[PDB]
Amino acid sequence: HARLRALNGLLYKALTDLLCTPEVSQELYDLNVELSKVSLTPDFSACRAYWKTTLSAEQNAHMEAVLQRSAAHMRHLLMSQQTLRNVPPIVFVQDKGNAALAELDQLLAVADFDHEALNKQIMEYKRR
Amino acid sequence: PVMVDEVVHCLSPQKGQIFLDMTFGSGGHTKAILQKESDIVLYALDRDPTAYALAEHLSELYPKQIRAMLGQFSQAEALLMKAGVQPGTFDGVLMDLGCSSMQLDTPERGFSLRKDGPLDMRMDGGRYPDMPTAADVVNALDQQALASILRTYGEEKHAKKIASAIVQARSIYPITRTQQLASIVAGAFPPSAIYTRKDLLQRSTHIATKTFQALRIFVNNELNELYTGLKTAQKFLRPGGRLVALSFHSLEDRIVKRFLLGIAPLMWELIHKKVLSPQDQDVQDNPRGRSAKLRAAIKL
Amino acid sequence: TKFSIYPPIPGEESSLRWAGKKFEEIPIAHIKASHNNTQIQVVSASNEPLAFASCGTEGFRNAKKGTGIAAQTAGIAAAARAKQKGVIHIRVVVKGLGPGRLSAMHGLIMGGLEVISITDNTPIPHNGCRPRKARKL
Amino acid sequence: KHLKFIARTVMVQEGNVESAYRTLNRILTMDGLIEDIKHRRYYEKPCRRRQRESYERCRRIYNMEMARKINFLMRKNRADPWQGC
RNA sequence: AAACUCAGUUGACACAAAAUAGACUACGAAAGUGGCUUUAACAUAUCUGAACACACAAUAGCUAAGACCCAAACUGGGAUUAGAUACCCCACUAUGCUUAGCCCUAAACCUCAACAGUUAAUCAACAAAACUGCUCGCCAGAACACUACGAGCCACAGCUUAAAACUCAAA
Ligand SMILES: Nc1ncnc2c1ncn2[C@@H]1O[C@H](CSCC[C@H](N)C(=O)O)[C@@H](O)[C@H]1O
Ligand SMILES: [K+]
Ligand SMILES: [Mg+2]
Ligand SMILES: [Mg+2]
Ligand SMILES: [Mg+2]
Ligand SMILES: [Mg+2]
Ligand SMILES: [Mg+2]
Ligand SMILES: [Mg+2]
Ligand SMILES: [Mg+2]
Ligand SMILES: [Mg+2]
Ligand SMILES: [Mg+2]
Ligand SMILES: [Mg+2]
Repeated sequence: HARLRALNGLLYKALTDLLCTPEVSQELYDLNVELSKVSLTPDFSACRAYWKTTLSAEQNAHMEAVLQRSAAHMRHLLMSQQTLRNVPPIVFVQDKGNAALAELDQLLAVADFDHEALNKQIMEYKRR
Repeated sequence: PVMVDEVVHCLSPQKGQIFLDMTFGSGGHTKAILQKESDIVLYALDRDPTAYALAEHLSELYPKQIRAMLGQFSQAEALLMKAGVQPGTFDGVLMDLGCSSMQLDTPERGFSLRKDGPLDMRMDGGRYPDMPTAADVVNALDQQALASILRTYGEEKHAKKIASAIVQARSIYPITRTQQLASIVAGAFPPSAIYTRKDLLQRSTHIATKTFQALRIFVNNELNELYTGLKTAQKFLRPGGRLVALSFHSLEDRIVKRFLLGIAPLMWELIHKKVLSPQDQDVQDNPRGRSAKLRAAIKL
Repeated sequence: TKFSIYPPIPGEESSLRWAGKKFEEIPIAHIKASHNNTQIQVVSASNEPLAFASCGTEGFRNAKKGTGIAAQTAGIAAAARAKQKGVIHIRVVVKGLGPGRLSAMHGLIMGGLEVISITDNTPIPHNGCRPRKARKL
Repeated sequence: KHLKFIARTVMVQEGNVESAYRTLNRILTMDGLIEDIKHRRYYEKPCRRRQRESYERCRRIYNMEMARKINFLMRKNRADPWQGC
């Protein structure tokens, strides 16, 4: 739906601007979190921000924990900036899609080489 | 001819130019075009054999300047290939949609619910006897099929109710008359709801008008055949030729708009950016042509 | 001694030099990072324009202008033009909070020019013209 | 009308331009300039501003009280000295 | 997309608006009042006291004359729509400002009347713990009804006061 797409783009831009600043918290800015996309629920119940995860598992867990802690504060900041009148709760979802592409790149470097349907009923009724 | 002045001005008939009229019908637009330009070459195609005979008779006025042809949009390409113009090179194409004034005024054709007629509602006038009639359509299609057809073609919100009423009525007695079907459609709603629905003109209209429109479209397959006709007109039209399409309902207008806008580089140049509409006084004079929207383009 | 983030005071006996020049002599690089664009202009110490670049000038159009890559490309182009005019060290002053606010700088660094001081001059009306009403969607 | 390159100016240290930019951004955040810049993009109506300020004050007070309570009760979190009783 | 051929650095430049302080909780009868200076100035120590007068009363609005940054109903485009409106983008007006009058409405809400007193044996519930003394105003099922009529008003699609008949066993 067009409105959902526009809202997704606006929220993605706003969140990207938010995370490029120490505004939310110094630790979150130091984490230098990136986003791949932002998707809204069809019923506007929640806003899922898909953040890219690094290779380090412990660093990934730390970043996810900080994002979960600061999601409510970021929602309040978005509502304060009036980027959206009613902002649904923000859920930070890990994105491991790029890891699969990276591993494929690593391994490939060593890989070797309507009307007609009812017309039947109409025909049958005419014949019958 | 609805918006005859606009069509004449936009097409700009000129000497030695080739023009096609994919829907002759009454031929009022064709007659006006031949009136303005006495040296124009015109081919007029229609589905109604009555309209084909009318065009043949009117060919007495213009022996060779107008050439009549009988067939659908799908048959249009084959018939024009038989004529001998595969490139076409037509300097213009005119596509008037909807139901003919002669077809609707005649109760025998069954297009009018106001005057009782057989539930034919078939633009074909005996060329294809095996073609199903509206009575066959209503007596054949199931509840879900009829509801889907009504919802998609007549834009009827209450397609389920009308379909169920029609199914019950056909189960009781066969449905063969236009007034019978109109009474069945009215019975699905309270009697006060016979004229509750008001058109965009804010005048009371029969509640069975949408059902009749949907049934006519499904009988004649107007959407897909209009798509094929537009494609054939694009294929046959001369480069720089002028295509003028007249619509009477939202579905065909949407189809024409999407085809013109390609919804890839555009293959049309809109002569008029916004859709042209008849004068309000002209709308009052011709209530039937109120919903006639004009879309004009040049082949690119 | 030790490093000081505070810029050296004009008209003061500051021993710091850059290519033999004083801080008041180092050319300036203005970066206006608007919400959908990034315009970069290099001027001398005497406000003499030397290089100008922007996402539109680089060929990016519409939303492509409001991207960090476009800002980096504009920075690289402006840095190349300034280097062709003899610019090495620059004081960067940036206004606005556009997406390219940092990215342009990176491009301006990739062109070979050295940034000696990062300055913010974002227009902040203490309270001036009333801003537009909040968008509703 | 003020002198240039004094306000919101950070000198880069040995070329760590990224670090200098992060320091300047932290300074702007601490001084609240970023908040003002982003909140002045659109006009916040006075009633909305008052509601937001009251909510922020209440949230800050509640967070401080909760943190103080947690810190005060953290002393009890030692190992159990009376295990089995 | 439309439209501007303007955009950027620097300089000059308001009758508009009043970052941070303000995480303060002050002033005023309330409405309200958060840039700076100066002048004038914040009633009554004995309480209460207006359909019964005097004087106020945010925003919106009217009348007249100005001011033009920005904002902005309305309108005109741009997209979008089958088409049209709304939302989004652009331009722009009444209007927000000043002067001089009007209008006298707000969820004008701490939704908890003014004054005095008590913390003793708690209190339907929820809200802001429970009461006492005293005074003024107001209420007596819902709906009809921020209505009709009458009257008053600088008000003329207005405000204030404010019913009845029919109907319901609820609200
Ligand atoms: N797919 C199709 N192919 C050929 N003729 C068609 C057609 N669909 C409709 N027609 C015919 O074209 C007309 C459509 S409406 C009538 C318009 C006509 N120009 C007039 O003024 O009379 C009808 O006469 C109908 O019979
Ligand atoms: K101020
Ligand atoms: Mg008194
Ligand atoms: Mg009083
Ligand atoms: Mg007032
Ligand atoms: Mg006023
Ligand atoms: Mg404006
Ligand atoms: Mg108030
Ligand atoms: Mg009182
Ligand atoms: Mg009222
Ligand atoms: Mg009244
Ligand atoms: Mg009266």
